[PDB]
Amino acid sequence: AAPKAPADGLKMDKTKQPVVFNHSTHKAVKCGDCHHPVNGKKDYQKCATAGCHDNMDKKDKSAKGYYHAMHDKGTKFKSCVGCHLETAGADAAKKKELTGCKGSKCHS
Ligand code: HEC
Ligand code: HEC
Ligand code: HEC
Ligand code: HEC
Repeated sequence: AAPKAPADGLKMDKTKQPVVFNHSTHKAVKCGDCHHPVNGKKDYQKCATAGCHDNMDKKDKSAKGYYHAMHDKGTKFKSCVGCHLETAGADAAKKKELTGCKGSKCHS
């Protein structure tokens, strides 16, 4: 069938700063804006699959840079932090919760 959203509490732990991803709080976002087209087909593999966002150099800005794909603005698909910046706006509490580098819902 079509793929279904997994349960909440999925740990992204390619790095030393792992982050929990909950589908239940992202239902306002289409599946394909994250599980984005690759060669025109939505791809539901893990983001850091080899040949995907598998460069663990957090300084890399190419599409393969994992850090880059999770944190930067101006990306072809919204990143976690990019979309959250737009969502938080001028609301300082939401900026901390959604975009803070520490003491946020991504990074404790
Ligand atoms: C403020 C601008 C932030 C700073 C600085 C960093 N983060 Fe994040 N972050 C997010 C994800 C999805 C990951 C990957 C989790 C995993 O698979 O382990 C990370 C990872 C990091 C790391 C580790 C990089 C390395 O390779 O060691 C650093 C240094 C880091 N981040 C700093 C997600 C999020 C997120 C959710 C929306 C927010 C608000 C932030 N990150 C914020 C920052
Ligand atoms: C971005 C905000 C997303 C939206 C919208 C949806 N998903 Fe998602 N999903 C996302 C992440 C960051 C993760 C973890 C990937 C990681 O690399 O571990 C996932 C994972 C899943 C999975 C499991 C994939 C795997 O481990 O094999 C699937 C099947 C899944 N997601 C499905 C899916 C559906 C069908 C969506 C729409 C209803 C959907 N996702 C939305 C990020 C995001
Ligand atoms: C491999 C099959 C992939 C998987 C699984 C995911 N991504 Fe991806 N991503 C991939 C390619 C080949 C590219 C470039 C496509 C092209 O048109 O240039 C991207 C692009 C991104 C971007 C934009 C990066 C930029 O503009 O520099 C982001 C933000 C991104 N991808 C995020 C993302 C996430 C969150 C994923 C897991 C849910 C994910 N991608 C999977 C290849 C692959
Ligand atoms: C927009 C296109 C989004 C993308 C890409 C990602 N997120 Fe998100 N997120 C978004 C919304 C609209 C909301 C709700 C905001 C509110 O005020 O609560 C969120 C929420 C979060 C949260 C907090 C809720 C929770 O699940 O505990 C976290 C921790 C979260 N989002 C993480 C996250 C990650 C790790 C992403 C990239 C893989 C990601 N978000 C993408 C919208 C959007």
